[PDB]
Amino acid sequence: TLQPFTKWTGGKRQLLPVIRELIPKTYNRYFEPFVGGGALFFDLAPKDAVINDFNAELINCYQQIKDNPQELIEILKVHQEYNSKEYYLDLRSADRDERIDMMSEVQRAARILYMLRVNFNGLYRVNSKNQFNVPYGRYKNPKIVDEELISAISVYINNNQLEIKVGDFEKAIVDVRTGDFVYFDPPYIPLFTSYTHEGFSFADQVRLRDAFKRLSDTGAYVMLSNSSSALVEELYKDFNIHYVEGKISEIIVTNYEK
Ligand SMILES: C[S@@+](CC[C@H](N)C(=O)[O-])C[C@H]1O[C@@H](n2cnc3c(N)ncnc32)[C@H](O)[C@@H]1O
Ligand SMILES: [Hg+2]
Repeated sequence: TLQPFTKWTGGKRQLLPVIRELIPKTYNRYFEPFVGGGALFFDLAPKDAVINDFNAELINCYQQIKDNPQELIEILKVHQEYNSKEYYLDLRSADRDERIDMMSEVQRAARILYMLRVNFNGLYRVNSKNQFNVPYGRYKNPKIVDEELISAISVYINNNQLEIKVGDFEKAIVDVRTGDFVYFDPPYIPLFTSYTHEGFSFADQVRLRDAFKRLSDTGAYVMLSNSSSALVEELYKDFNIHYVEGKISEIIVTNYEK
């Protein structure tokens, strides 16, 4: 049935079996503050939820699937027919010459979705000027539009209760009440040593932990994914730390034992 409409860095599809076995048995509303591709969100298909991400282009994708599914599919079908390296390169440069400012939100959504489907590794990346800088891919699937899926996600969103937010995670959890369930999947701590990053800092990791604690002290179930780093071990030392994969690939923290 439902699943992510796009590939995304840190996507949790493969981890679903483990997560499904650790989610609380009963809860109220659902929250996913670093939504990304939404693997869990779409797997749960909550009737009342709250999703958020700092990346504005990604959220626009969610908003347009909800609001203009038909037009989105039409445009995607056009990109599909004219697909070529040359085509890709000219559409990509739109964010370097003000054309991007003249494009509608739905047109912008179609542009990014198309690019991710045909570029190198389906990677989302921009340069210091916020311009997309990923090259064209090789031997990719010529089928890049999934019509029924988009239509389905749209129907679902429009028939339920969903709050779509853009901005910092902290702002997206203000309405948390006792019994709600929140799943956090922030950018992982790199494997003390200072580190370069895309945006989330260790200082932020601290802030996040503080927020985790606050929510726990209020009566909500919280889940958090991160790397198997010692810092992670020290940080949530007061909680139920789960280890995943022998060589231990990653960690999942909970404020409970169901
Ligand atoms: C690790 S990925 C989420 C992956 C998602 N679990 C999956 O299933 O597709 C982390 C997300 O955090 C978002 N993010 C980064 N900094 C943030 C911040 N300060 N507040 C909220 N979201 C943030 C990133 O844009 C990225 O989408
Ligand atoms: Hg996107």
